[PDB]
Amino acid sequence: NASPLKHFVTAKKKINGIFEQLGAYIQESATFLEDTYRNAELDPVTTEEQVLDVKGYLSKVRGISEVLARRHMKVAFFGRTSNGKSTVINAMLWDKVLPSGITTNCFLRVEGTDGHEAFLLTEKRSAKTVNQLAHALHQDKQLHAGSLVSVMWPNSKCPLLKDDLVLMDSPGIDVTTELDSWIDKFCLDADVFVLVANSESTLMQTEKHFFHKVSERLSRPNIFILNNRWDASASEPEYMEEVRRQHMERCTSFLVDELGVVDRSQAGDRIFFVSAKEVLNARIQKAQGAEGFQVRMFEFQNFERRFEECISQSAVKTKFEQHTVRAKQIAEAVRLIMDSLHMAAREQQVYCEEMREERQDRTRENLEQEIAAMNKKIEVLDSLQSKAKLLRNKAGWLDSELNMFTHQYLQPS
Repeated sequence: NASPLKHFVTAKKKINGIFEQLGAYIQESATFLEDTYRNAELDPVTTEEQVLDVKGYLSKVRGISEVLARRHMKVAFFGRTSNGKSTVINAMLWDKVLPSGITTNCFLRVEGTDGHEAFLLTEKRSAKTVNQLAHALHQDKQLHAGSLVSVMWPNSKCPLLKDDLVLMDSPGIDVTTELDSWIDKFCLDADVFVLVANSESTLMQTEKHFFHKVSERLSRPNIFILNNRWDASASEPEYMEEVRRQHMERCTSFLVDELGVVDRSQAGDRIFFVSAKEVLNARIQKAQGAEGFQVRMFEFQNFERRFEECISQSAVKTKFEQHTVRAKQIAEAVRLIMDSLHMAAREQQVYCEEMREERQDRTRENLEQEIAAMNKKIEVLDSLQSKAKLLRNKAGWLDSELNMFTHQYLQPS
């Protein structure tokens, strides 16, 4: 079975698809309206506000097309540098992607590219090897913790990237580090937050404050707790069993009671005990070619899965909700303009028919000349009712199509 990120990858494809259909619908509607308004052999059935309103809708819809086709999922990692925040990301990308061991104090952003080698962004600085990446960051005195650097990584290497996932590494938390600017400047668009901690120590207060600010400011943030450095339990399995259950009770109370972001039932799908160092080494080994190993190796793969389910579900609902509602209300406006035009063309066709009845009450010279002109005009109006009624009904299709999307991908879960 396939990665849960396909849920996001597909829904973006559909919502991108609907907006292409909607753009073509307005383009055609704008064409039909403006040419109807321009024909000066009919009493006005449309006004120039309607034509311009629709031309505005055409521009707006093309504007939303650009932003939608760029939507992506975002996961941010926080914590102390020593707890392995950086190896965790490396483990999920199956590579040493971020400088680790002994790291720079700024925000890092990992996104994929179709090109087959790597570069930096703050221009297009090269970074072929991880030692190269550490130095480009080392030389540049100008960067700082509030700056944002993007690692643009080949997505043929990592399927996470191909599926429109962005990974963001935050600077290592310390006791007086000012996290206060962090959420508004960088994490407002983030779908899941990962606290990478250490199993046997209690969370820093500064860690806790940052994740409470996220709880207050954001709309149901999805918070995972990663307890790293857990390979110590290879040699003291009996003790670490006692310690796991104690820390599991700590993190749950933090998540369920202190923060309120998950009730007790889901808490186990949000708190994990793993060793990213082990997972990293193993996956390095696998591409090229201790005790309790498989159990810890399986927990990381399970956490990876539980995270990809969460991010894909939540990201779709958050990046597309407003754009679906906008499309539905644009389709409604264009549908009423055609509806107004269909009824005005009808009301004028009635007028012309009486004037044809009246003409046949008058003189005989040029009767059929004169009744041809009126019969020509009546046919245009009748044909206008046709195309307008068609344009009305397909706006309902768009309405039916977008409502299907809300039902499938925007239900409150």
